[PDB]
Amino acid sequence: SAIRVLKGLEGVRHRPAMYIGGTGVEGYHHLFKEILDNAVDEALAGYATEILVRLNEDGSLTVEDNGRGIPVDLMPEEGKPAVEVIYTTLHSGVGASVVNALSEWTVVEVFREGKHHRIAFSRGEVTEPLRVVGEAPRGKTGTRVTFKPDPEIFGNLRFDPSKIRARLREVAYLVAGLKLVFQDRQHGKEEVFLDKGGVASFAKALAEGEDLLYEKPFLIRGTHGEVEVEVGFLHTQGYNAEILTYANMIPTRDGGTHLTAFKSAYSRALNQYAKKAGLNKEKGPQPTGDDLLEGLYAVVSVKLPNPQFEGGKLLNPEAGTAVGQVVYERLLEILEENPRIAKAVYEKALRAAQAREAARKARELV
Amino acid sequence: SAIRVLKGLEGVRHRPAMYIGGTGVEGYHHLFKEILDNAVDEALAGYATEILVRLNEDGSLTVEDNGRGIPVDLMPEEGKPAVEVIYTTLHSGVGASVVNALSEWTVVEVFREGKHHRIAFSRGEVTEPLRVVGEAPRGKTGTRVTFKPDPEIFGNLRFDPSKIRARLREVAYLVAGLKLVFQDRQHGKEEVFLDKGGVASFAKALAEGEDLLYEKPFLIRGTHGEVEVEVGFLHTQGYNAEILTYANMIPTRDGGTHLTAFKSAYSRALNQYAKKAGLNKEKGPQPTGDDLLEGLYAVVSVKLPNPQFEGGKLLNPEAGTAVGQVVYERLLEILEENPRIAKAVYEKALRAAQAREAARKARELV
Repeated sequence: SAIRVLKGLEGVRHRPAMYIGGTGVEGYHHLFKEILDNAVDEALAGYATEILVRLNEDGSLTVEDNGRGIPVDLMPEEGKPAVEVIYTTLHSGVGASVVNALSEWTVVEVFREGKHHRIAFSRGEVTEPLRVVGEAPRGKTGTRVTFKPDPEIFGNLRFDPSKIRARLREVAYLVAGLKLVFQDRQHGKEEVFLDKGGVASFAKALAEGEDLLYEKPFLIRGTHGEVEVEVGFLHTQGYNAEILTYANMIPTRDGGTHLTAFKSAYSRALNQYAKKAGLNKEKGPQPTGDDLLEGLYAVVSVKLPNPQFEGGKLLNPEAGTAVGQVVYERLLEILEENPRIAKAVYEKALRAAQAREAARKARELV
Repeated sequence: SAIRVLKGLEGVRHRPAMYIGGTGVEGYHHLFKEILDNAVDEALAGYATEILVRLNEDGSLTVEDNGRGIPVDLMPEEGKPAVEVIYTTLHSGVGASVVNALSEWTVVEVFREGKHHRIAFSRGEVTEPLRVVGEAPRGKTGTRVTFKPDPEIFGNLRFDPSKIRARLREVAYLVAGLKLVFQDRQHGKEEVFLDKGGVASFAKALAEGEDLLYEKPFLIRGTHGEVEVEVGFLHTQGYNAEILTYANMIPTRDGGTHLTAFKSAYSRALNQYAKKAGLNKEKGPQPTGDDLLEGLYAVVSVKLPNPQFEGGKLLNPEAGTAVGQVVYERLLEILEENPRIAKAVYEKALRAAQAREAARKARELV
């Protein structure tokens, strides 16, 4: 047929690394991350509140949400249900279709409009067309996708529960209040990932083993233009700063305009508060750049429509504007609402400046 | 404001007869029929299975369905929820907005996405903007509209329960299996209108007081092009034919192309069956036009996108084609499946022709 070419799922099978990076352990897990990303988008939309990830006895993986359920409604242009189109077409749901193409089999179940639908595929093709298999409970809506990556592409590879667990933990911190459940039905473990603290609880976890300046982390949230900003932080009693940055749920190891803006707005807000609170001293050493960040453990998580990167690092000057505005404003309020912490944090910055000035004087003695 | 003019609900109040025909008993009840028509369209779409019509103690009327519930989602163009737009704008839900404009007050409640929403209006204007008033039961979806026609427009008029009951009975026959409940909370009666027999049960009710040729009515259903065809019928032992015709749920008293096609297809199908069954005699009087319709009590109900009328009568040559194709085909099958009835029906037609031929001969004797 000419449709196999137009649907380009055969092209996914010939050139899989173009879609999943490779056919080793990482490419195998990108199939998982893609399915999860579709279930997560449903939580971000405000419909799904909990996600199940189940590693089955046969090595297959089930991803399920309690969202709206993939529309089963017949698309007029294609003359096929929306669920079928999304899983069989690259040129129209790209991610879902790549998983279908590269899996020996895929079963898509949809609980929608009081009905339980089921569609099955193998290597990109329909093996069972959409059909009502029964009634869904009165208030039950959602999607249940089960898939088995193709051994003709990946050989003897299998899912790694520690890699699944790491991603679910990250997602539970990036999407505050979303419950993600992991059931390993190959080894027998069952874990829950739920943190209403979000990026603030993530910042505290990043400080594990450290002496905390204060036990409860702070959370900054807000939107400026097309850029959505989320910041979690606390301080340790240490002198290093540790700032993890994310752009659209993926780690940005080389920072960018969101990191630069966070550091500037943070420093500006602390300086402004100290001035207004009378914490700053007239003479002596004044806390500069790094001084104002000592002991800071923070997580900066942004959402942008068209992000620009090298290779990593973020270039969007819009991201720099949005992080700046949201952080400066809310941090001023935090410091004001928690003057004991605010004073402890500024004192730390003052002591770093004092110790450097003391070290400079000791250098004269040589 | 300039919006009152653009929303044209003030224009409805100045010229109500342009929308509801008049400001007497009939115009007052057209407010009811319009709200019901919107709830009925939801049943036709396949979402609502039961409709409640409740005449309240205060003279207000509640219309409720178990459908999808009017979308509460914010329309981007207007920057207002869809429910608000539909009830406040003529130039974009025409019927709903006319009811709002001509009612002293209107309360629109929507059970959707696990939430119970409420919006209130008075004479076209919002008195209470859309707001979540509580949670809806897990599987509860639908719309509840309560309204009180404006005494500043209608004076001392009130709803007539017999007029409400007549419309609900008609709707229960035109929409086979739809349950419509009428609760008169002014007088104390409670009636149910549900008939899975549809237009066939309607045809039998039309024959009340008559001796039936057969007790169980027949139902013909089908679609040809843009025209949907529904026919219910039975025969009496009488010599008159009674054919009620409808186009898009409203009675067509002067018939049209749907009546013409029904009569032609019916006669053709009966003639064709008699030929094939060997019921027709070679010599003697052959049943003609009216002969083939004697004792026929039928209901012909069609659905068209652009119907053409005089003043009543239907002109659409498409309607004539669709009634013709659906009836001829299914009636041939009915006669074949019920040869005892088929033979009784044709015999009746033969006896009418025989009696006329006997009357012609008696005329020679003078």
